[PDB]
Amino acid sequence: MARYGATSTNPAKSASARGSYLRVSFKNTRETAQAINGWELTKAQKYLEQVLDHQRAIPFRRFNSSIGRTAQGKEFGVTKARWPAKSVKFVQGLLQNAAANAEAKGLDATKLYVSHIQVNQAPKQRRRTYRAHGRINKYESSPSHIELVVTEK
Amino acid sequence: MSRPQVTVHSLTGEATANALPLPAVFSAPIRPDIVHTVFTSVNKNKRQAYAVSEKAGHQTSAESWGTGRAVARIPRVGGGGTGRSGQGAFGNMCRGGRMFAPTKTWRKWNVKVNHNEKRYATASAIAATAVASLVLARGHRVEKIPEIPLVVSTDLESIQKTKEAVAALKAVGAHSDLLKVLKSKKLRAGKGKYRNRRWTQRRGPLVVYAEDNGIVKALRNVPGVETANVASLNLLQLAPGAHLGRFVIWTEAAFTKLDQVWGSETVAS
Amino acid sequence: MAAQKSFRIKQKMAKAKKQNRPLPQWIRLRTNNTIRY
Amino acid sequence: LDSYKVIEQPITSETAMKKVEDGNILVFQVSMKANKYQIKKAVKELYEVDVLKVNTLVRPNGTKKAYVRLTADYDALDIANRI
Amino acid sequence: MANLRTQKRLAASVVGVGKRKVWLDPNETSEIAQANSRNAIRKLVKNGTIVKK
Amino acid sequence: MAGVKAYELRTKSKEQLASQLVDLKKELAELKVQKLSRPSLPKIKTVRKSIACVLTVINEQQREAVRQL
Amino acid sequence: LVEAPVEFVREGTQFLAKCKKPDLKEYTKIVKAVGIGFIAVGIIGYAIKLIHIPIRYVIV
Amino acid sequence: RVDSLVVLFLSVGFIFSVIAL
Amino acid sequence: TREYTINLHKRLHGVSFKKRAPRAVKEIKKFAKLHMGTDDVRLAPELNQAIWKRGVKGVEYRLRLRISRKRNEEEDAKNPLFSY
Amino acid sequence: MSGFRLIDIVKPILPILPEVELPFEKLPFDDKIVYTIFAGLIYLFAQFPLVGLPKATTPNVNDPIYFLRGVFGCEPRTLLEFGLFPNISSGLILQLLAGLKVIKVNFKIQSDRELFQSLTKVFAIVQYVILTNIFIFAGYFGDDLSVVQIGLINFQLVGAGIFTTLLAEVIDKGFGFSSGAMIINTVVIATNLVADTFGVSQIKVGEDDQTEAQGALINLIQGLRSKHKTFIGGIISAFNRDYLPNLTTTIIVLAIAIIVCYLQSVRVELPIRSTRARGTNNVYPIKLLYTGCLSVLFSYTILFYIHIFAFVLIQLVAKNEPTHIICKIMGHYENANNLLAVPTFPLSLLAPPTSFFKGVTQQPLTFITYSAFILVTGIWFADKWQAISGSSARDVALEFKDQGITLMGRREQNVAKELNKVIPIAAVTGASVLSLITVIGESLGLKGKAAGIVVGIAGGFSLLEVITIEYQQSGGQSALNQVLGVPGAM
Amino acid sequence: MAKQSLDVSSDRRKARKAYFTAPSSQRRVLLSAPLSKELRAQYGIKALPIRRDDEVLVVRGSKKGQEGKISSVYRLKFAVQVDKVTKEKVNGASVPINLHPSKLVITKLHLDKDRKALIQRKGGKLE
RNA sequence: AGAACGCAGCGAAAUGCGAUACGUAAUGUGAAUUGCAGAAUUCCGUGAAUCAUCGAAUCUUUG
RNA sequence: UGAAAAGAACUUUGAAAAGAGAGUGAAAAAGUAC
RNA sequence: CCACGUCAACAGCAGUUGGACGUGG
RNA sequence: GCCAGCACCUUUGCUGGC
Repeated sequence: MARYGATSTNPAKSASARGSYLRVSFKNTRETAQAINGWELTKAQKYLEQVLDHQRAIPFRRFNSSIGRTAQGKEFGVTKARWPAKSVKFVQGLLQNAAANAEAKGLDATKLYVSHIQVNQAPKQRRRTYRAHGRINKYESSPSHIELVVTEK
Repeated sequence: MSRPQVTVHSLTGEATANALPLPAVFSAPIRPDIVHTVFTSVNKNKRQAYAVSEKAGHQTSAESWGTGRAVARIPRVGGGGTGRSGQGAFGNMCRGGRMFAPTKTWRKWNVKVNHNEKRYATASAIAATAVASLVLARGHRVEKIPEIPLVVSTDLESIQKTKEAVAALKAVGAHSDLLKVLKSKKLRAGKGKYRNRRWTQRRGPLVVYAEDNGIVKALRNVPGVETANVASLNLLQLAPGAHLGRFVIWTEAAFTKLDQVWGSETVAS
Repeated sequence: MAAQKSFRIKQKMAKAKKQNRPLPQWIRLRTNNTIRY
Repeated sequence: LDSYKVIEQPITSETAMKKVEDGNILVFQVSMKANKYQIKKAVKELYEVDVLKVNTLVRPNGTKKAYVRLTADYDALDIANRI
Repeated sequence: MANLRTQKRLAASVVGVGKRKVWLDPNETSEIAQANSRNAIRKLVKNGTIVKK
Repeated sequence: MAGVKAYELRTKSKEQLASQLVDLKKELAELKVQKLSRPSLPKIKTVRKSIACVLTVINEQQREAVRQL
Repeated sequence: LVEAPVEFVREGTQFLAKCKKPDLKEYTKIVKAVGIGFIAVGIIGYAIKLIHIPIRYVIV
Repeated sequence: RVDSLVVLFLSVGFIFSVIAL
Repeated sequence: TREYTINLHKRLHGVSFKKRAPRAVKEIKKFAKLHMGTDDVRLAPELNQAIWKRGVKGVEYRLRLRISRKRNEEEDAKNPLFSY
Repeated sequence: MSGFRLIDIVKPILPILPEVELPFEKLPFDDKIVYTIFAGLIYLFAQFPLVGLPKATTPNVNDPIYFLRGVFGCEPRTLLEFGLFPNISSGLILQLLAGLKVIKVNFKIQSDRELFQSLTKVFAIVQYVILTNIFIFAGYFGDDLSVVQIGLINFQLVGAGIFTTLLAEVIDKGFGFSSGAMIINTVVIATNLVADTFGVSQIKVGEDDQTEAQGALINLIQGLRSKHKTFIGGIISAFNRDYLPNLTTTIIVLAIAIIVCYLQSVRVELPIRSTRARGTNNVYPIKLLYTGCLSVLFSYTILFYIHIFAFVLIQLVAKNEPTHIICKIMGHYENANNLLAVPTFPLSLLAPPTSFFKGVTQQPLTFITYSAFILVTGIWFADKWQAISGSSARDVALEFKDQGITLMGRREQNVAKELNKVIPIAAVTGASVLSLITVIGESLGLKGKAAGIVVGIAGGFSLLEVITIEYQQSGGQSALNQVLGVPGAM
Repeated sequence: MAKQSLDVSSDRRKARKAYFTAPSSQRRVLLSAPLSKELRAQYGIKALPIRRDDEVLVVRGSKKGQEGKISSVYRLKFAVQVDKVTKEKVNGASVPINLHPSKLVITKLHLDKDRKALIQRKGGKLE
């Protein structure tokens, strides 16, 4: 049904993995998706492992809303780092599936490049936050359904 | 020794003789505005329709007790709560409920018939079946020439038999005009089937005779054919849809019966 | 408040709580189910 | 004749089968209209007993549980093997 | 210990105490877990696996 | 003779039928509950409702005889 | 012989009378499992006996 | 815990002992 | 063994705030990580008692700790961090 | 030791005896088959003698005892003269204590389930030491001595008999297929059957029973058929002569085989309703003979163990000459005025009348008593089997019944009640017709695997049933291609 | 199907009278399937209500030539399962395949002693 | 008129009936019923219907 | 959704959810508020 | 509530945890 | 019923105090 969406690959030179209806951010995983990248599966993996320890976050192109005055890095093409480890776990769980569906493939071994990745609106969880006089404002705990595909170069 | 005088034609037949004159009620100017007006008058009387119900309205108690916050009351309507309602529902301004008149009946329309108007309408209709070149225009095909509109025998009443229907239809030729009817374009009509709209088949010819009916049991059925009398006939049978110039077939004794009227109405041009 | 006494009124609403629907799913396969509950 | 059957079914559960072991106590479920006398009479003519105590209480199953203590000489092991 | 919400309550209940005072052995915590009865914690108390403060 | 419904049962008179019925209710009171088992059985369903089907017969004959008197 | 053991052997002889006397394809299966079961036999007691006779040759 | 090779060694050395003696 | 005194005159008088103690346990953890050259640091309930005995406010400043090694190596690292 | 202590356990002598402890590693599938034929190749060496030279020379041991041989899993005059006999016996003893209910155990608790297992293997080694002091009081060896090499001979058999209970365990830990109890019973038939029937003929003489004329199949068929390398001819059919007919022993391995492999093919068919559909479904048969298999092993073992009336333990008190409370009133095992000398009148009418000749029709009285006893013992251990766990009638019927109704989810009916009519009244009598068919096959003749063959070719057709079903319905090289599978539902 | 006229329902209501109204013996009408010409002559009829032991061949559809006994047919769903094909999945998950009765022609019959007596004698409309 | 709470082999949704509890009867019919998992009854004449009966025996509690 | 549930076997991967390839069918960007 | 089994949703993150979910008593 | 000691793997037995 779904994917690539940039159709050319072709599937004898491809590996594929997709998440599906997990409860991890829409807003901060489009930025991770744009920034994985690109870079092999091993380069993407070890970056996001070091992220957990001390290495930000991963550069934010467009979702760079203030925040204080920031920061140190890195800071390649950006200046507004954060540190959500929520979106790190989601993309690590995508990469492990893509690297264990790239282990029977059998292709190998240099090659790679993350050809396309796209994130879908799973939707938004709808919840509420109390405030004043029986009036109540929206609260979202953001989920996403994601798709990941690679091609030999 | 010739005036509107016609030669008889039979279903045997292979004619051999002569017939009574063509009527003077087949003369009068063909007028399409009257033909259409009479056609829509008769079907309006029958027609009615149904639509949304709940009540029409009005589940739903109100007098306009909207509660202001913003943008207004709205403007309208009140009662009330987690529904439904707003407005609503009671609209319009509807995202669920009724329209602004739920189909009303109520709504007196009709056209009441007048004695003079009715006998003008029949006279013009009978002078709209005296053409020839509007038969092709309407959408039915006649190979046969001349003798138009066609004349048939008294033996048309007697049938009954299915195979003598085929024997009649070859003579008036026609024939392939009634094989048009039973063939796709006939197809399937949708939701417009119910009230007739419809999709998309075309009509066949009309047959008329004078004494009878005749309409007997087996003159009912045969595809696209209709059967009528000179005593009782109408513009739904002489031009369905009001696009004048139906292929009409007649039978002798039509002239004499039609001619004598009293009544009081006669040709003028 | 008061009613027609009674312990019995309590008993038949205790049964009703248990008898509540809840729940299963094996018939939602074989219907025509139009989601409910 | 307007009499009813009392015992709809006997209850068997983890606690119910423990009662049988303790002192030959069967435990039943009986009608919502049930009375002490008719429980005493019913178990007499379906198991051949002398009942040594009837007491009844409500259950959220709706049908009224009935605690029925029975004779020592009855032997409730081998007639709870019957049921 | 894991899922010994029940064996804090039951162990406390049989010795009639407030659930703070009751003690569960760390070494034989698995054998406390495998009890799930009120006569299976009589055994544990008598051994000294469960003690009361 | 063999069985148990519906031409043996209907015309049977009637003390005999009552005696049989309550001893087909001791089959199902030895087998209730549980002892259900898990059941259905179509035997249990039929005999549950052949207490129903023939206590309508017993109370019908009593009703009709009182209208013949 | 009272009520209990006559009841016991009533269903104990419906046990022994559900047959299905052996067909010729069940017979083939018996033959090849006592053909395999006669050559499992056929190498074990053969091995023992052949080297048994040399015991009495070597030691008088 | 011993092993399945200790039992194996025991018997084949026992069979050896009996023929030898 | 080795024995060190972790200087808790440094930063552990400037903290408070209110929450000296849960930060303080973490500071000892990564001081002993650097000194011993190890990954995991055990953090005994002996140490936990020793830093919550006076309770937050409420430390006894510098403390003595006895520390051992390591060569296990990463598989099942041993760093005693109490009194060996 | 003693001191002043309250004990009654014999703890300190236990690790002062070199007992056994067992594996450890196991490997399938090519190393199950390799190591369970390796197990049967250590058993195979029954050609080897047993140390003892005044009894291997001139008397060369007394005549073979063909009654013990079939159920022991043994061969006389070798390292494995006892086989499974004390191992199965410690099963008899503790089937008796548990099932009589002098000692009561509920085996669904882990602690006392494995207490039973440990107690059995300890008592198998306790039963081993007393069995090898039984077998030198039998007078089997053709000599009776004071403590010298009669002490050494008993040590050897125990030291290679703790080996044969190790074989049982090693196979059972998953390093072989089946159980090593089943396997050694079904290579007793392998040793005994083709020694008897294929054999080889040799020329020597001997007043006592010797194995000189053996190899009946070759002797019979090739003299009937033509001539061989050996110069033979003529047909020998039946005789009551000293020289064996040869036909007699060929017929009576086949005769039993047909009818005891077909008693397992008589089955108790159990309907279900269904697997996917509403309507009739599987005919689901259960094994008749394999349920009663361990019941009839207990039953047949005890006919060679009782002091009051059995072979081994009355041959002792015939041999031993002080007469007191125990005496040869138990039975007289001595030479007879009869032509063939086996006990003239014992109380062992639980003895099989069969020999490796034809049956005995000369005493109908001993036949009736033998049949009666083993049917009583065949229903004795049938209800001890029911009492002691397994797929218990009470537990399994109860479990699925109340598990099904309220669960998950939920669910409803099983056939369990309607087959609790069929199963427990087919279980007891299923070890009463198994003890009937072993004796009626023995009646025809056959000895030295008389009842070993019967449970070994129907233990070989039990094996066949399991493997064929696995191949053709679970997967492998299969027969599901012809017509399968489960249709119905929508 | 139904013969004109008396009830003048245009209408999806008329369709629902086939779907939901009139079980088994007016699904006699809707499970009837036409006879051959050998067995039209034999019993003098034209069509016969289906038996579960009748053997019937498929004439219309995409599975338009297969014979076989009828495994099941349902009164509610008016649809005939033919034995079989089916169409298996490899673990034995196995499937119905259902058809419409008036897209079939019945070849061999299994008709009974007084099954044909009621059908042949007049018909009706005696329910 | 209407309503409560029950009933079941199961009980999502609908209405079928009343401690006898989707029961069944009297006409009447013909190979499939019990929604299905599942448990079984029937099939060259007594299983099975509201196809048609303002038609029936039983009928709690409230009104 | 489809004529018919044929409502996706089996295999590999994944803590599971799920994914990869594959099966069914006329059509699966007809794969279940379809 | 109580006991046992679970984490899809629900708990303001998270979860090996629950008053949640599900089934007994 | 509660507490303590000794025997006992436990289930229990014995003795003393309240």
